[PDB]
Amino acid sequence: STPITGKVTAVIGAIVDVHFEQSELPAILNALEIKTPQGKLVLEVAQHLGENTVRTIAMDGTEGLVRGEKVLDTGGPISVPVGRETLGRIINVIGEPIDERGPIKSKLRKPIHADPPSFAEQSTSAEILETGIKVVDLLAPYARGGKIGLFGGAGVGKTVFIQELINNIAKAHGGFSVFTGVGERTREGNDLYREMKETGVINLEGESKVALVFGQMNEPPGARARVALTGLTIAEYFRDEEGQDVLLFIDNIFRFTQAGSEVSALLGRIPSAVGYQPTLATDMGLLQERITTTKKGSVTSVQAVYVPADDLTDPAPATTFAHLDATTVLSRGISELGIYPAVDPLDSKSRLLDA
Amino acid sequence: STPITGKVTAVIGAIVDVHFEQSELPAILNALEIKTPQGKLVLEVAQHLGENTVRTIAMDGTEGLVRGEKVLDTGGPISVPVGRETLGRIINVIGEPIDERGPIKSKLRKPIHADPPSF
Amino acid sequence: FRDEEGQDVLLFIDNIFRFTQAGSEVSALLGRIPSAVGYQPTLATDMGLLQERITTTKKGSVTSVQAVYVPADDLTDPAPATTFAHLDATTVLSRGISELGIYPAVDPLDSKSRLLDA
Amino acid sequence: KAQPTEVSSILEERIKGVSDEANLNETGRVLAVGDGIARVFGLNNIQAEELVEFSSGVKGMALNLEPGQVGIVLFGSDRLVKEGELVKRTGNIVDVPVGPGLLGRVVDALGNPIDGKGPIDAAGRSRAQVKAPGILPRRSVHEPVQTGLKAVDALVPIGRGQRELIIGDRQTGKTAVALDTILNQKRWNNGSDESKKLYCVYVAVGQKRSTVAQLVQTLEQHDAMKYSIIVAATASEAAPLQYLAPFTAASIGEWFRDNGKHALIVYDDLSKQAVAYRQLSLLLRRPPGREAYPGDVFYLHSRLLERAAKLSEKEGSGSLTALPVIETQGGDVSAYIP
Amino acid sequence: WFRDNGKHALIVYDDLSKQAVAYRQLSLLLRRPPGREAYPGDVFYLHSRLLERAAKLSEKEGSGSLTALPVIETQGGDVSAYIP
Amino acid sequence: QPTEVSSILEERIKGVSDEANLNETGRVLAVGDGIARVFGLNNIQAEELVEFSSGVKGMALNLEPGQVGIVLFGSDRLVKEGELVKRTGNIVDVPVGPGLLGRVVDALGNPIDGKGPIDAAGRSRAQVKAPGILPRRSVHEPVQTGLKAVDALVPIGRGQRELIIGD
Amino acid sequence: LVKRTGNIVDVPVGPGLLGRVVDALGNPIDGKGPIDAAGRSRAQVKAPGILPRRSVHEPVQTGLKAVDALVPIGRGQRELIIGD
Amino acid sequence: PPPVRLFGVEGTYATALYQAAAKNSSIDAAFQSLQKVESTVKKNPKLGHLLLNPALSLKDRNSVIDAIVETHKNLDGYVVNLLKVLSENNRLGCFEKIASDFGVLNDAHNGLLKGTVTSAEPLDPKSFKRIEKALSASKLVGQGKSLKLENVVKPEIKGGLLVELGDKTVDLSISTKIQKLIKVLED
Ligand SMILES: Nc1ncnc2c1ncn2[C@@H]1O[C@H](COP(=O)(O)OP(=O)(O)O)[C@@H](O)[C@H]1O
Ligand SMILES: Nc1ncnc2c1ncn2[C@@H]1O[C@H](COP(=O)(O)OP(=O)(O)O)[C@@H](O)[C@H]1O
Ligand SMILES: [Mg+2]
Ligand SMILES: [Mg+2]
Repeated sequence: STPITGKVTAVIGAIVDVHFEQSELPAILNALEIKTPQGKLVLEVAQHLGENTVRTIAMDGTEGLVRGEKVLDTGGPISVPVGRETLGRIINVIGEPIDERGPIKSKLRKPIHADPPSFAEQSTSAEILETGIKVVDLLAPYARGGKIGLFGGAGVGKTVFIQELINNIAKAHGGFSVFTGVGERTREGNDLYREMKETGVINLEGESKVALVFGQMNEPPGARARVALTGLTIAEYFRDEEGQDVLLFIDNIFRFTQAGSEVSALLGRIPSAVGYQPTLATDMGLLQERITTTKKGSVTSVQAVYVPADDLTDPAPATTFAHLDATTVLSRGISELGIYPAVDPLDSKSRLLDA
Repeated sequence: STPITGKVTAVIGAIVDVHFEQSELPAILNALEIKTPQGKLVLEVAQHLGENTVRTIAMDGTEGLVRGEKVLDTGGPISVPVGRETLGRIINVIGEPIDERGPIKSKLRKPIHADPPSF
Repeated sequence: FRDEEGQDVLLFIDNIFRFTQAGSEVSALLGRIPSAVGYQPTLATDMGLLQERITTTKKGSVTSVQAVYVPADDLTDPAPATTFAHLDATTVLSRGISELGIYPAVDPLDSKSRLLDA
Repeated sequence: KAQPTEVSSILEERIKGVSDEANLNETGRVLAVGDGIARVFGLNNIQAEELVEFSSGVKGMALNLEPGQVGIVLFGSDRLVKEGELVKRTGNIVDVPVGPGLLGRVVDALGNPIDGKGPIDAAGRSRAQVKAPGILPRRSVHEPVQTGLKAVDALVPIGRGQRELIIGDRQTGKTAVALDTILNQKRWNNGSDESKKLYCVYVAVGQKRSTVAQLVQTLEQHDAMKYSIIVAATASEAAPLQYLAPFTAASIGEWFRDNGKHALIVYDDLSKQAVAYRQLSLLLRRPPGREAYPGDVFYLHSRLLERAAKLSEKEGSGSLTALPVIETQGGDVSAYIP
Repeated sequence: WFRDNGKHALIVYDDLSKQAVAYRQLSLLLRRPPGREAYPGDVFYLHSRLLERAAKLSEKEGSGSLTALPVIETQGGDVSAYIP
Repeated sequence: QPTEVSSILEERIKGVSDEANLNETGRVLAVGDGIARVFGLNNIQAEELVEFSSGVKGMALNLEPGQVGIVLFGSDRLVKEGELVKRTGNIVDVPVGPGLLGRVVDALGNPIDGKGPIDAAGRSRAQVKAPGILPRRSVHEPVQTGLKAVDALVPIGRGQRELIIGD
Repeated sequence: LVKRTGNIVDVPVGPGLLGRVVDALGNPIDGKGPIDAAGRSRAQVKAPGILPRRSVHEPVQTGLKAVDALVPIGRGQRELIIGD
Repeated sequence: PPPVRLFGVEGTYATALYQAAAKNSSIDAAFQSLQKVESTVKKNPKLGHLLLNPALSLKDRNSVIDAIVETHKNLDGYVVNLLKVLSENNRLGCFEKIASDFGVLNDAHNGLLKGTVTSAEPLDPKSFKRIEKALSASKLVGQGKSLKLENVVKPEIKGGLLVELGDKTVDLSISTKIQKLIKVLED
């Protein structure tokens, strides 16, 4: 079959408009790969503008965008590598490894966006997860397959808590884990990868147990908005085909919803639902609903919620407060006293904390 | 009198756009009856968009409305039956008695948008 | 007066906020997309050239004395807030002291100047 | 003269049959798909808020009927619908199945089962949006129904047919009192007398599958799931699904109400219903009103909450009871929608 | 340039709110879709692209370091606004 | 209405139906408030430096099909509607090197201090991507700011992005 | 058909308006008869300049026996009356 | 300068075409081509629906253009260029309007000013001729131009006429006059 291709007509910042031919118009949430001199750039459709034109968001730096360049469709969403080979390698939202260690020869390749599990597949989790931390093992035990929330502000130690969780779980459990770095700092990213290398969870010359889905904030807002669902796709691929319990780690759900509202700001997306994003409910439920304890396996989603100066009035922290079942708030005041884990014994509740 | 008629062009929820002909455009606050299977629906005009089209507001639900549906112009504001026959009877905004007591046998129908008195 | 005459100019600009108000005035009908709280998008730039045209040069000096009408006594309003950063000496006439009896009303805290040096 | 005939003959092709064999009255071509919205030119015989098929699997409704394009709200994900797709009108206004088959089953805004236990055998199909009962065929709300919770039973008793509002903040236990009433109906729903029976229906507009699943699970643990009808338009589902689901449940309750039986509708989290309809209107070129909500959200809520009513003994004395909640923030019910 | 040459550099981003305001003016004049507090869309992306450049390079890259010191001006101490 | 009106607006206001080779050149349809709209420049890049006939530089941020949106590097007085515009063929850059030390420069690298010209070891792109994830090192060398409080309780290290947020 | 009157928007002005109630256009609405005006003045008239203006020195007797007296109004002041 | 001012995208193409024809001094050829195209559109009602279709693709719009162009073998050296410009701008749903403003431009310059002598009853042809000569000899927009007044039987007029000619109508209708005494009677 002839590759499906078109011409770029407009590029407004991170938003690129491409014109396609007759019967050549693709669907939304697809991949529009444009051969760029600075590597490879692919665009994802957000809405149809009519006149055989599609409004897209750049998944990679918009440097060098010229109207009329040949952009070829991939036949769907940009498939990311999924499989055991992805473990120990940082994978971005575009599937092109940023570790210069060779392409990930994954078993399969799944699109970022997929139908969430049906209502029957939904179930509750009532199994204890061994995290290796006394306070959170006793007072607020984790749920195997549930949605955990790691609240905390700035300088409280959320990301280090997440990486310690991955290390302890990998040491105490052979199930694979995935860490999506939505809104992840590059210096923090280098720290995370160095810690993963030094802790033995990531073995370059052997078998690893955690795959990074780092977001790399300096990429356009679409990458930050979709790294979360990329890591979620990795998690569900690990859960379904392998049939093992996996550990989904959201770097910052607040950054995910901020990036969603951001990409809404680039496009029309007239904010109506909460005020800053009208779609927020739709994609937020699409993401959260996809982490489900299906009959194949269980995915435990440990998301970190960043509250700026306790901005509970904003609907964004409350939306995350609605999803989770057990909280692990990391109030800074406790860390200022000397207990650097900073988890509040009285504010970190657990749903499954019962006799 | 000429048979003034229009064609539905847009249904903005409750708002309904109807396209008339030259000199057949009714004024605003003018009832525009449309024959519907669930009874009788009329629309009063509030804005004249232009190009022989007038924006109207429905007095009831616009269920089943189709573009090109014939719209009949009453000639003035929404005439409602008046007189002693309306006492003790439930009459809606349009004027059709909704008390399930039969039609109102009123000899007059004064328009709702009557001219207010002077200072 | 500063350049050609070489004299110390005592410029007394009265209600300089009206310049930004008129900029927003014309901006609404100029087709410009309104900025935050409805101000003109180009407020910062145009007031920047206007205020930077006032400076102490080698030829002379212009001692501009500007009074800024803060809308609703809200110092976070973009025009007075940016005028704060685009000005050396600040004298805030808070209403809370004006009605307190000290009608000079110079709030003794936000009224700051760069001359406060030992 | 021969050349005009030849060009008229050849004009039939090279035009993708947009005018020939289609007439653009029951079919059409989508100009562009947006955020749950597909603008399509044609459908000259389209009806107001009437269902339409996109020839892809997803449904749609022509809530807006602009002359240049028929604004259709997508009934599902907007991914599978593309610009230029051939659409076909269903010929009927948006309707959902109604009957006793939905008892002990799950449904959605379109009335289809989500858990997939089996096909729905509802005895009849009623329109999603029907006119409220008239002023005459109604009676004063007099049959009492016990709530279970003392704080509402002994202080603000909800009657059979009254549209009482249990309004609260983000975290106030509105769903808790709703489930309290649902489980308190078990005492009479396991009996024989239909007058004391109350087939309750609960809406899950915009609520994620996790919370709805936990609610269905804890409802099943009390063995009260049999006499309760559960409709769900989840957060993952599009905003039009969220907008329709309360109307679906309104039709479900009206089926029991017009059949002489007593039904309870609990319109859980109608605030996000209001925001979903606001999103649909703002995305449909509708003029914004107060708090950016369209002026017809009050129209929608009036139409929805007037369905639940106590009919006279002429209509079998069936009553539909409404218990919506409004998830206000900060206790400020002074806003426009509350 | 100093960072890639093995030298240590310190960059201070004074009045980043002014840059945000200038970008807002540019986007609003260009009829780009406005966002929160009328700010432009790709403003967080702008700030990230500007700030993530400054970092500490590895030994194989010369062991250079670029220290970023961004400065912003809050409106009445409100750190809950978009740019803050 | 047998013939409805559905058109909204089009950036083309002068029907020429001829003339070509406007890939590298263009004409300013509208200019004002420090921005300009130019039809043409088909082979121009995103925010690529573009030279006007009056000498004022520009940046191509908006690239809509009708025209390319150009923001002006100065006042709009010198640029008028219909003026010829030409591509510079390169993105905006800035002189960099050790000679920048001891000089005050403009945002474009022009020395505004007035103490002579500027000597730079080379020229680097203004919009340079951040360093990759792998070529990074943990921040361990401190930056001695001098003030006791910042040095002690909120220390700054080399390569660390520390925000000084204040009223 | 929309005929233009050929003149700027005007309103009757003069001593005959005393004792008469008129609309915005100046037409008699009280029904007491026609309005006798010395001339017609534009509804939109430029305000007097600095020199034509004079310092407010002539008092206006408010007759309120309140702060309206201790702090007066005077002839020519636009003294506001705010409140609910 | 074009003879009259046109506004909106439905009319900008018309004045652009008139300006182009002024350069070649072939206004008559473009006019005749436009009449032939709209006659062909009227000949096939389906073709008119084809033009008004906004969803019709670029290749399909081009094919419609080659259909309307192959007949008569060429409409004009420039109007085909305007048609293809409309195709690449997706403006085939307004060609009737563009022809309308081009015709208005044609009578604007060719001395064919149009008038609307509207009356309650159809105008008597003996009285019709009296109206033509007086206005033709008058100086109302008179610089050596012909006149094309046509009777407009409307119900809004109670009786009389409203002689309309170039932004000039006379309030000689007896309906407006009898009303004008009413408000002063209600003083
Ligand atoms: N339990 C801990 N043990 C040692 N150091 C910690 C611990 N928690 C936090 N830190 C330090 O505090 C810093 C917090 O960084 P990070 O967690 O990425 O940001 P935030 O605290 O805002 O989530 C880290 O650089 C880390 O060195
Ligand atoms: N009457 C009650 N008794 C005990 N717990 C309650 C009660 N009402 C609410 N809760 C608590 O509230 C939580 C659920 O709140 P929810 O009903 O979802 O609030 P909302 O109805 O505002 O969404 C439960 O965990 C439960 O412990
Ligand atoms: Mg962190
Ligand atoms: Mg609830």
